[PDB]
Order: sequence, then C-alpha cells, then structure tokens
Amino acid sequence: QVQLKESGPGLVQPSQSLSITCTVSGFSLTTYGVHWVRQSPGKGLEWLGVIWSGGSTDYNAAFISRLSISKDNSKSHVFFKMNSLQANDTAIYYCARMRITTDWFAYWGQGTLVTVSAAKTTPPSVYPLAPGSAAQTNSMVTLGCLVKGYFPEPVTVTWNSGSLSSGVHTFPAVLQSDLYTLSSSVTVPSSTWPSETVTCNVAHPASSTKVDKKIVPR
Amino acid sequence: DILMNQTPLSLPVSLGDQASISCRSSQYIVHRNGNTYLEWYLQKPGQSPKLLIYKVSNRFSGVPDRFSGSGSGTDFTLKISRVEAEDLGVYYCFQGSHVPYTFGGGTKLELKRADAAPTVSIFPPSSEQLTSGGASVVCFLNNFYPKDINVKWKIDGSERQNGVLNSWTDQDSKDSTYSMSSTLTLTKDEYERHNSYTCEATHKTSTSPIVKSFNRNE
Ligand SMILES: *[C@@H]1O[C@H](CO)[C@@H](O)[C@H](O)[C@H]1NC(C)=O
Repeated sequence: QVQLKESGPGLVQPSQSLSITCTVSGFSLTTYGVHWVRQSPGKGLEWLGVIWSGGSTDYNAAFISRLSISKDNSKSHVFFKMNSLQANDTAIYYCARMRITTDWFAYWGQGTLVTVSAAKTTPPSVYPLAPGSAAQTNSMVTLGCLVKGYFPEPVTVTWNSGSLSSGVHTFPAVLQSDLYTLSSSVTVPSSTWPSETVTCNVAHPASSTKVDKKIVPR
Repeated sequence: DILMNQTPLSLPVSLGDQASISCRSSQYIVHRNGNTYLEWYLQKPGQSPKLLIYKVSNRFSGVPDRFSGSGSGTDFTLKISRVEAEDLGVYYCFQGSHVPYTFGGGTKLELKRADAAPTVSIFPPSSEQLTSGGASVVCFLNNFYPKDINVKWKIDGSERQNGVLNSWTDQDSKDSTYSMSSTLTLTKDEYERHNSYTCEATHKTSTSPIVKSFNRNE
C-alpha cells in the first residue's frame, strides 16, 4: 500500500551534516507535500520543514540557516539535509505526509534514529551483580549485570543464553560521559541460586565482542 | 510560535472506559483555503505516529468509530467512546495553520491496575570493577504502579546527589507495571572511605520509604 521509506545514518559526527532520503510510493510527489519532523526525549515532536507539491519549501525559523529540503519527482525521492549537527540534534527524524485535506495517503516514515557523537567504538566492561553478603532472604532473589562504557548502541543482554526470559528487566542505556551504560536484572526462585547457575550474555556487534559472566556468590 | 497545550499529561484508564483529551492553542487556528488543519496522532511504543483525525473531526480511513474529534478556535478535543488495548500510547495534537507548524507535548493514555510497591534490590560494586578502580552501586526498583516514584541515595545516612544516573522502563505490555534502575557511580577511593550505602524509594504505596542497605565491611 501507501508507504514512505527512509534511508540515512545512525551516527553523525559533531559539526557534520545529516542526509536522509525519503522514498515515496503509492502517491506522486507532484500531488502532495512532504514534511520533516523530529522527536527527542527533551523537546518532544518538532516540525522542521516541508516541501510542497509545487516544489517550494517552508522551514522552521529556528533551523532555516542549516536546513534544506529538495526532491526528485521522477524517482519519488525527497532529500533532507541538515548541516552542523551537535549533541542536542540527537533525535528520531521522520518524513511525513501531514496537514491532510483528503481521506487518503496520510502516512509517516519509519523514523531514523540519529545519534550525534565523536565517540569511537568501545567494547563494554561487563560486571556481575550478586546480592551483598548480608542481604535479607525472600522466596525470590534478584541478580544483575552492569554493562558499562560502550559505544555505539546497541548491546544485547540475555540470561542463560536466552533460556531465562521471564523475570528479566533490561533498562535503556544512558549516556555516561560520552559512553553508554545499562544494567539488566533477573529474578529467580531463591531455592535455585546459586545451585542453578545464572550467567549474563552480553553481545556488542560493533566491537564483535561476546562476553559471558556467571553471577557467583561474593 | 503557536503554543499547543495538552491536558492531561497522562490519563490512566481501564479498558471499557470513556476518554477525553484536550488541546488548547495560544491563537485561533484559522482556516487556510477553507480548511482547518488540526490533527490528532497516536504513537505506540517503537512505532511512528499515526494519523487518527484530520481537519478537526474527520476520521482517517482505518481509524475506528470510537474515535472522534471536535472543537474550534483555541480549544480542541479528542474523544474515545470505548478504550481498547490498541488505543494505549501517546496522543499528540498538531496544528498546520500557522508556520511554524507545531505539536502538543503529548498525553499518554495508560492502563490502570492494582497498586504495587516496588521490589527493591541493591548491589555493591563487583570485585572485578573494584580492581579496575571504579565503584558502581546499583539499585533496581522493579514492577511498581503507579509511575510516581522518588529514589534517594544515602552514604553513611548522608543524602547523595552526585554521580547518580537513573533509567526507567516504559509501562510493561504484559503486567502494566513500571521498573527503574538507579546507579551511584564513585571512584574506588571514594567508595572505600565509607561503610554504609542506602537506596531509599518513596512511592505512593506508603509514607514510610522502602530502604535497602549494605555495609562495606559486611
Ligand atoms: C543546541 O546546541 C547548540 C550548539 O552548542 C546551540 O547553539 C543550540 O542553539 C542549542 N539548541 C537548543 C534548542 O538548545
């Protein structure tokens, strides 16, 4: 059916530019305008600009100096280019058909997550989290894994090679300095640990590292 | 720029309830070529926003009849006759009348449930980390509802602000609870200077904080 396909980078170096292509299908760029929007945690959804069916553009005034949008009608391509990116430009970017007059064709692209950083690829340190020596006993016990100092995202954390899946919580990564850190926890019946071994498996495809850490009593 | 102000910021609902969400603009949203460009979007976890209503009250195709929009001038309303599970997510109003076009800040529609106190767990630095010269204390606060929660760190009973990084999950799709991690990062030297480490959680389920603690000497 009707679709907008986005293509562009996951990572942009600070001061460098961000090029995204939106490929339209199901309708003609000669017929409708295409808008660009971004979404960040801090700022919410922000409209960036539009290229109208007729070929003219309008831009959000807070971006007009470093923003540009053009299109190729024949190949159904819309081109988005933003210059001089900085850390606060980290966001998901979307092309969208919006400001709708008719009952048809209104769809947004799968967004492009763009991370702005000068970090280099860095494998994680992986640390097991066993309960303290004197921690109080429950019918359940929580264990954990701390994954620290990696770049870029993502890592994938699994427990017992994915065999332990229920009672798992893996938290979003957060920027610590210019590297990422996350933790994951698993909860098992108290009777099963340490008698039944529990190991976190942490993969980081960008550094080709795969590390297992058994959680051992301290 | 035109401010779009949404109310409420979050709306707990159970399935089968009615729901009403409001959006107020800082200016009259005037027609353009006889069209009033006021739209409502729903964004589910991990997906792009999808158009629900365009031109104030027109249901986009595929959008079920339980959705309706109304309003004029500065005041607009999205109504849901009868909430289904697939209606959970973040709703945004959008105005396409005055450049720069602008979105509301979002209203999260979320599923109401029985109250749950968080399961709190605290973990001393791993000895692997200690050898590297770092010391992260980790606290997991898992499977709580409602979402409001505050975490306080204490070192020898003295409130600790610096070096704390928190990470929250979104509402779990299965049990509808929330989870949070809190990590206090210190140098190894700093860690050694102190004996007692406490994570204190304040949650609606009680006035008395949930305290978990360990002592560096055991
Ligand atoms: C974000 O950072 C840049 C570069 O430091 C600054 O000039 C820009 O205005 C900031 N933008 C916002 C919206 O805070």
